[PDB]
Amino acid sequence: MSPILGYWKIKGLVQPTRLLLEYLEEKYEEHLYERDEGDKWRNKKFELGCEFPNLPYYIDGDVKLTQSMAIIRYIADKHNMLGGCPKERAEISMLEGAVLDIRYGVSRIAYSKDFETLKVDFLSKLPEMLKMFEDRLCHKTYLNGDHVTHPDFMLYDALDVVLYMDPMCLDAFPKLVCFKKRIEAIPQIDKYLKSSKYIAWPLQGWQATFGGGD
Amino acid sequence: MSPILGYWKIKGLVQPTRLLLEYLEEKYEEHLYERDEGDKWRNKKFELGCEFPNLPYYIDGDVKLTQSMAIIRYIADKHNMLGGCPKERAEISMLEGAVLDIRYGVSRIAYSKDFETLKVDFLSKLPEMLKMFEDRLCHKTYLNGDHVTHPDFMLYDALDVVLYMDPMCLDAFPKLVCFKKRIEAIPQIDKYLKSSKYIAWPLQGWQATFGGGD
Ligand SMILES: N[C@@H](CCC(=O)N[C@@H](CS)C(=O)NCC(=O)O)C(=O)O
Ligand SMILES: N[C@@H](CCC(=O)N[C@@H](CS)C(=O)NCC(=O)O)C(=O)O
Repeated sequence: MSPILGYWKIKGLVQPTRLLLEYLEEKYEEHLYERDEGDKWRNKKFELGCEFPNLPYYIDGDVKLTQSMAIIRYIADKHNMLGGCPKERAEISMLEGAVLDIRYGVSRIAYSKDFETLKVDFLSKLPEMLKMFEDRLCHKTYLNGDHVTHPDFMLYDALDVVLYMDPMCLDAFPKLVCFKKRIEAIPQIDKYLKSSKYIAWPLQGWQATFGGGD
Repeated sequence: MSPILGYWKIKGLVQPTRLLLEYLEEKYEEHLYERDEGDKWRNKKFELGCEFPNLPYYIDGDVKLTQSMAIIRYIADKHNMLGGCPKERAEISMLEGAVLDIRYGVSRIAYSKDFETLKVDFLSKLPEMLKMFEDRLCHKTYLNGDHVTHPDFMLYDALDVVLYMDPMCLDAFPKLVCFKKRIEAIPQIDKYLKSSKYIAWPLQGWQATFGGGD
């Protein structure tokens, strides 16, 4: 009938996936759990019949998946995006992980009581990671060349998130600033960001010291 | 000539990969950085010509990879282990991530000043995660059935590590205890664990409050 994507009504681990979906113009319904609906989730966690109960979850009627990275890869795999040979598939997983180093580096410290200080540490390292992507892009339109791949959306999500921790972390990385704008210009993405379905905030769980609240 | 696998002379993010290598009986040399050799690494970090300088790194002469998960997947991809169709490839990435929830859950708290207290929290949740694997195994010899897949080694590494945090976390999970023993009985793995190449300790960086030291 139509695949279902379940997660908290926040950006978190699933935002890049939503972006990929719209880009592919894939049909999908959403199970959005509000901050006061942990009971509704705890009442459904073991009912869906998922192998490893967790959020997010993607039910395809053909499958019952639960790891965010397995879900994003599965979707792209359906559209033959992921590789073509070991070497290319590896290149794409390398991009994946390097963005995760940034995205996860934020999730780690966010939520913590010492966030305000840990922030200093993470931000002092951010430039070295950003640089790797800035160079990559110096001779490629997208992360993997002329064509889009799911890591492009992962990187976009990461960029969106760090700009909130520090509005200036991109000054010094013009290629990254263009890339952020180029992704937003994709007809499908432009349409999505201006739509009712776009979850602009929060970045993390509503409880996080960073990216939380409303 | 022969692929090179570079990393700190510890288990860390690369142990499951070493296990996979031996299992496949793949030829490979190692660049092992000792705790007093950060200079040697900082002097090589930008020389290898890797796209995203980091540890671990896998140089195939055919490729220059750096994300631990991209490296383990690449190796198995060379041996046609990873899938056969989207659905199977997804199932295998789901297993990946679920083990990482355990392995990374340890790395997160290890290294911290509050480790001793965070330990209580992580251990109180460990059972729920362990249970998912115990059930999976109730009707399958390995994680993906009758045949081995790289997540099997990831899970073995995870098991090895938690048994140090709490020697009793496996009491109550007999299938998991057998699985741990079954992996150790693979001719290739048995041979490796008894060899000079096996890095038994440390689990994390020598600095970690947990898994560190000598
Ligand atoms: N490694 C998993 C982690 C998932 C996860 O931690 N999800 C959180 C939200 S970001 C959820 O609250 N877990 C629900 C649960 O464990 O019941 C993934 O990549 O999906
Ligand atoms: N997400 C990366 C992280 C790698 C990483 O953090 N490696 C640590 C050791 S566990 C190393 O010290 N990094 C070396 C560096 O950043 O120069 C991966 O999966 O490989």
